[PDB]
Amino acid sequence: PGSMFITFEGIDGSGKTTQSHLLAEYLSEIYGVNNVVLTREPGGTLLNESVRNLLFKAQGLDSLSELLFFIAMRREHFVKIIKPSLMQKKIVICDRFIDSTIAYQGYGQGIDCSLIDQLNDLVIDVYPDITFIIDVDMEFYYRVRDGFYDIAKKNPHRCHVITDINFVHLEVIKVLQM
Amino acid sequence: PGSMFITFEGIDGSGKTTQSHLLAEYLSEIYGVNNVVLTREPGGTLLNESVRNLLFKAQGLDSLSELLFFIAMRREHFVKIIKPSLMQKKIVICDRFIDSTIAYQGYGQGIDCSLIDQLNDLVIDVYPDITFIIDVDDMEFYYRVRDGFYDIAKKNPHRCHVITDKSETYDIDDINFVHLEVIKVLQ
Amino acid sequence: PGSMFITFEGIDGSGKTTQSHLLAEYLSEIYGVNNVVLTREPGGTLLNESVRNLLFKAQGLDSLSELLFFIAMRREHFVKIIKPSLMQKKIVICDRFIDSTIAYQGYGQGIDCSLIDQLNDLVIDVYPDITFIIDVDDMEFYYRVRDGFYDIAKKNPHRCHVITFVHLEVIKVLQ
Amino acid sequence: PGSMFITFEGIDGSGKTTQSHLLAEYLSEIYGVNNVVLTREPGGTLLNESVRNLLFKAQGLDSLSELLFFIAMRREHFVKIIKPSLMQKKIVICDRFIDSTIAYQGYGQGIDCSLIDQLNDLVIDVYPDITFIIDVDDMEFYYRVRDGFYDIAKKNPHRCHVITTYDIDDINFVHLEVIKVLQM
Repeated sequence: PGSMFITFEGIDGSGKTTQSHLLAEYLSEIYGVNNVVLTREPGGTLLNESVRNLLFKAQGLDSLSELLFFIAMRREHFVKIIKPSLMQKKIVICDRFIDSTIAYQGYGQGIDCSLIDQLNDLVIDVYPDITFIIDVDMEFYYRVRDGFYDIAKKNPHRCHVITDINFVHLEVIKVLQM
Repeated sequence: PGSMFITFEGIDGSGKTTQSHLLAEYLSEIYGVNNVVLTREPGGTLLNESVRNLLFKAQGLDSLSELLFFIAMRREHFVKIIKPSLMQKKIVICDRFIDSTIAYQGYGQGIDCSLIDQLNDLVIDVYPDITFIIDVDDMEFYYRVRDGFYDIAKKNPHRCHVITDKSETYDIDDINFVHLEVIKVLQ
Repeated sequence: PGSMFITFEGIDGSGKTTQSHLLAEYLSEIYGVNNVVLTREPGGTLLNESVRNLLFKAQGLDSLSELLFFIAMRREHFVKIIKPSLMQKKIVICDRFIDSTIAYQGYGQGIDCSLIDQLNDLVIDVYPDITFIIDVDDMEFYYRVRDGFYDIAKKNPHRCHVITFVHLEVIKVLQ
Repeated sequence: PGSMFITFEGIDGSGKTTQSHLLAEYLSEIYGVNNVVLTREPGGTLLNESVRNLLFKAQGLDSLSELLFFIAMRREHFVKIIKPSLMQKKIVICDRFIDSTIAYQGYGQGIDCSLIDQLNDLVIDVYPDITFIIDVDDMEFYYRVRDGFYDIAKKNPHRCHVITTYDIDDINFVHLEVIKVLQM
């Protein structure tokens, strides 16, 4: 149908995942299940999902290690799923992407955002057409949220912040179709 | 006893692993088993070993992805195992490290060596004191890798020592010969 | 969605593992894969899995030592996996937990059950909301453990429910 | 020859390991190698040394998990090595034991020393006859551990001996002091 690359972002528990599924079902009804690819990071391939399970069972990663695993995984997910889907003119919807890395590894853990930008640019050559930031150690979580707000202000050509399951879905479609 | 970070490098089938084990035994006898830490990459921690087994079954992994997995594992390994052992003034021997990555990911796979240097410096803050590159006396890929090890040796003469695997004057089995050369560099 | 801590228990071969997966699938379809943590003991973390493998090849390990290894693993598992998942309002499904230790190490091996209780209360601060014991048909040893699971249920009726298709009962009881 | 349970204690780098080997050699010369059992914690059996290697490669244990691993390993070590040796009237020398756990897990990490005492008494039913604490020269953690060893020495004045000019090595000085204390 023509490539489109949509991402959902925000804090865990914000309803990102639910919204990404609701969009997938909506777009699938219009363009056909085969033309819509619903995926997620960290994950999206068998390898990545398997690495994700290991990381979950390890905990206690150095923060830069964690960043680097997420960048490796993104590279693999981009090359195998995202970019070939786009080359084939499908719609890709990804639950968590480059903005989560900035928010969590950058603002949260304190890793330099210019490094994270460089790493993201090293591994992908297509950025999302549109990103929906769903807005719903407390000091950590305040930083992460500030990161998402800053991302939205830095990238208003791409990011749209939707505030506070059906209402949110309706605004997602509204914004998507302008 | 005194911190000392020693790495073994070279193409696969070169005897790096054997030489690393032999030196570990040699130095353990002198300094005590507690003061010699033998490790390897990719690996070194339970997570890294598990990730290594996954990667070993991965079909057609993008070379840039593979580099980044190795750099992530290196970070883990450095922070958990290598740096704290050297802080405790121990000898660390690592079978494969930063030079394998330049030779394989850079020369082999064509990834920018300057990027790989940057990624390595990003993840470690202590370089090996001594690196033994064990030299064996698609094939184009193999030969690029070999070239990579030689250029690293030429670019790092302080740190690296190329040890050839053939006794030129005495009749000595190759494994013992190389080991004796390794011990010789340490004097 | 809301924290819920569910354990499956029973003798080896009871089908508790199969049931734990099936409940995970059923709940994952309702609340999302990300809000359902499927885990197990002994295990749950890479360290615990490696230690478990060692314990499996250990010949004639002192039973109190073995108890303490399983208690150290449970603590690690609880701190790293179970508690943080529950704090994030997720559902945790654990295949084997505190009751397995009571049945195998207390009733089976003869270690004082009140010691086992004390060690369990030392390492965890959240008990399961519901425990499903799946029931099936040296045997003296095996019968004491089986009986152990009945007796635990009897002492903890507010928490344990014994099941004698099995999956449909689990879902009906959970509702 | 006679049951004797000796331990060596102190912070890492203090020379505990070296002093335990030297004492093992000295006593093996007098009583015979078969009558002196040199061992260590955490470790001392194949299972324990394998667990130790896994702990090294996992890092970032909860402090209570770590304690409990060390206690499980102590139980196994006591049952298989220490108690049978003492029952045979041999001399047992252990590099690190109950006092390390108090200093590190208790004073260092903050776990209640009473809990540690109860866990120790759960797994062993004899204390060392003599314990040599070798006193050597995040830093907060370090200072707490060192303080713990001093407190242990004060609370156990019978069992514990803190060892701190002659024309010899520090290693040999400490070794001779250990021998001298032993002849009392």
